[PDB]
Amino acid sequence: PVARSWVCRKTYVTPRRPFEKSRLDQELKLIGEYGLRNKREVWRVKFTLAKIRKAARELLTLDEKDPRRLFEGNALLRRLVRIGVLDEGKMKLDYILGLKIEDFLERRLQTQVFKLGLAKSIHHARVLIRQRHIRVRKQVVNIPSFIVRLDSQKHIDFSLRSPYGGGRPGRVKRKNAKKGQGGAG
Amino acid sequence: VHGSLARAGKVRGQTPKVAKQEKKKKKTGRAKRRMQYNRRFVNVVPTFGKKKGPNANS
Amino acid sequence: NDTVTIRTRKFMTNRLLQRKQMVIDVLHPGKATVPKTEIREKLAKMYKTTPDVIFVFGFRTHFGGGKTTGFGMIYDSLDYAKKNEPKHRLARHGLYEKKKTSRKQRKERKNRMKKVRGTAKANVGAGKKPK
Amino acid sequence: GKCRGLRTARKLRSHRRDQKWHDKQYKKAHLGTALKANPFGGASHAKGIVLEKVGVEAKQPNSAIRKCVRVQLIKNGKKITAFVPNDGCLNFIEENDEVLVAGFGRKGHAVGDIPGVRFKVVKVANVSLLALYKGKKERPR
Amino acid sequence: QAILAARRAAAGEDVETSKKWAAGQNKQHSITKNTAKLDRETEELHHDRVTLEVGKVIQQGRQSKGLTQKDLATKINEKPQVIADYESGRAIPNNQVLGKIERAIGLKLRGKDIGKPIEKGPRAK
RNA sequence: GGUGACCACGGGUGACGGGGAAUCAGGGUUCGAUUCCGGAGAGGGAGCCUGAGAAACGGCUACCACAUCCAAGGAAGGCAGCAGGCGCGCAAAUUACCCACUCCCGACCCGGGGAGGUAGUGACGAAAAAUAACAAUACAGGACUCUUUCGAGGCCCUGUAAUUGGAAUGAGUCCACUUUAAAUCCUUUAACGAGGAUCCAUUGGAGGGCAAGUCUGGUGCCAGCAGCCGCGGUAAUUCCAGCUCCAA
Ligand SMILES: [Mg+2]
Ligand SMILES: [Mg+2]
Ligand SMILES: [Mg+2]
Ligand SMILES: [Mg+2]
Ligand SMILES: [Mg+2]
Ligand SMILES: [Mg+2]
Repeated sequence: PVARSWVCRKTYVTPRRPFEKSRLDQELKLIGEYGLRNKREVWRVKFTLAKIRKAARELLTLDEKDPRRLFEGNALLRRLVRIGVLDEGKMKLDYILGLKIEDFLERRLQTQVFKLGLAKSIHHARVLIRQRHIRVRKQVVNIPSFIVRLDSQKHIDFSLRSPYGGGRPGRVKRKNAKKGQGGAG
Repeated sequence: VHGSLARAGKVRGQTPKVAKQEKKKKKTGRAKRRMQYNRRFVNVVPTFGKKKGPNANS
Repeated sequence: NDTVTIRTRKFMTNRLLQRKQMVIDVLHPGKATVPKTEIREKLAKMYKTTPDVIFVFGFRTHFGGGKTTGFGMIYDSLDYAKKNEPKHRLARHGLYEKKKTSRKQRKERKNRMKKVRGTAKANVGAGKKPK
Repeated sequence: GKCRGLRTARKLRSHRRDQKWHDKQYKKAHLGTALKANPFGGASHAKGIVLEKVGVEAKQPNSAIRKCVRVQLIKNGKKITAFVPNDGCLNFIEENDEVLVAGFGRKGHAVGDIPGVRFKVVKVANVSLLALYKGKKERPR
Repeated sequence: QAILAARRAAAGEDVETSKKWAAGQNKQHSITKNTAKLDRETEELHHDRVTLEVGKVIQQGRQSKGLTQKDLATKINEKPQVIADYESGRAIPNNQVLGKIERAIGLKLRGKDIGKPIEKGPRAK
């Protein structure tokens, strides 16, 4: 009777123990030095990490030489290096287990632009992303949680419609120009 | 009944009415998550206080 | 027009529908979504066809502007176009006339003649006075 | 001890379902009689019409009266008493009004120093009770 | 500050977050003395106390603002007696509590200057 | 004769069954009226015609219950369909547009389809994600710190945070386009559109569990708070308020 999907799920999890001194500041260390909006994103990444940890644990307890263990073994690994959280020369799955959370955020577009220096002051980095001045290889994207693959690491540049790549200075540049041109001759 | 429920809401009646005065609007969103992180994490003040507060009044 | 270009892809011809099926894309960097009209002759002049059998729709632009994709439909003659083409596009650029009563009065009228039996005079008369 | 034979599942399931009746939590959920005795009848909230503003005294470690109101439920119109939480909510409500009584919070058990009251009053005539106390919206005068 | 620009410079690697004494709690009266030197020290047995001139500055303050000692304490959120102690002259002065009275009173008793026509500028410059 | 302590038979079910949903060491425990499949019903029963297919109900006949018009002679009923009312209840949307898509039906390119699709209502719920950033101004206050005052930075607090101080922007007005059956929305894109950028983030707490006040003023076993320990009779860390902090 309906042609919709209803296929959706929660991307994050709530910590079991609220109001723990150790967890609160350690999380606050993450958002403060990564310029996140709330702890939901910190929980969102840890939930994704928990999943790839969970799958990798499943693969490991599965016996060697099983066709699915190898096939998914490369599949998980080949995509993680594609993200860039894993080094190309490491093809052993248990190094996913030792893999930590803070480097997934290193793959965020919010922090990538700051390290690339195009957007100083990582808090200033995220806003100009929302301001839609940063342009991926052939497209303009405003997503602070955008995760950049290795193939597109080098193609992060300011957009042409932004007033840092191409022309068209922004509206405050325009207003001070005309109020200047009216007050002088 | 005792009729002693006439004392309902007495301490709200006798509470002197003082008002919320004009204060500066506090930052929200990520910005709120900015200032407290800077206030409580990278800060080296050279005094004592027995691990007092970020509003430190020892 | 100084900086607007058209590219076509997934182009396959079919004399089954006496047309060629193909999808356009337009780069209009600092422009709005280009109206369908000036597309129509633009693919005509580089396809040396009549810019009146030209059917194009489905133009949604990707995020950030610029690239806009959509579907085009080029025919051989208006006659073959008229025979095998949805009428709603012919309503867009008016060739197929389209003005009828809403489906409500159709249903009201339809149930009215269903009440009157047999008599052609009153079956057609169910709309003269009951209009 | 306990039987452990592999052809025994009939004994185990029959016994475990027998002893399953012996805890409060499951017996109350499944017997059904508690559902009949529940004034809400499985509901989380229940509309009612106030009959009498009452004050009920505290327990011994405390010393106060608790301003409750007796109420007739709309469906299955039995009468219950429900403590109304705030300082001045009593002057907000008067006789014979529509109130949205809900449970106190520990599954039909008295809370704290109030004896035998298991319900808390919210949502007097459709304007919320909390709205009055904060003054967010006023009486439909 | 100086390394704060350098901390942003060390984007690639390094950098430590050490927390601090702060991060969450409230205590609401700044004990000004070290109580670390106080435990260490042995020679000194005398406190400077508060000097009567600043007590006068308080007097001209609330008198100009029409506050009796009871009212201006409610502003400062301290007991009315610590006002009288500050006015009378014992008071064992405390930096922020003077600062609180510095803010409430137009004059400035805090700091080296005994009294300022306005505290930190009219409308703060 | 047949069945039955391997639970027959009887009763209850707030039982339609299943695919599945929630919770997640394993094991298990609950929920599956609800879009897929199967069954049942069309106020409750019962009986039929036509038909390949009906015990059909947007088919008929009779009884019961409701109930419409009536010149009182009769006639007509089945929204557990789409909407929409009343009633019930803690609890659930607009008497909108369209056959353009999906497919269905018919003698059939051509008609029809409240199936269906589109819109509206819609903090059920899920995904993303604004409420500001940059740089300098700098200057002060502080036990500041490093020489013991002078100078600087290895610091905290606020405050001109102010002509800063001019760059960047959405949220909304809003050109056209686009979209679409026609619209709407989103995406494009002009013109505007920000310095308390007053274009203002709330909801609960601050004894413990459990992060956060031995602040102040009121109250005085009163009002009240408090899931639970407990707090409250004059000097309340728990009520009522102001300030400040914690949490999401
Ligand atoms: Mg069900
Ligand atoms: Mg079905
Ligand atoms: Mg049937
Ligand atoms: Mg039947
Ligand atoms: Mg805002
Ligand atoms: Mg508090």
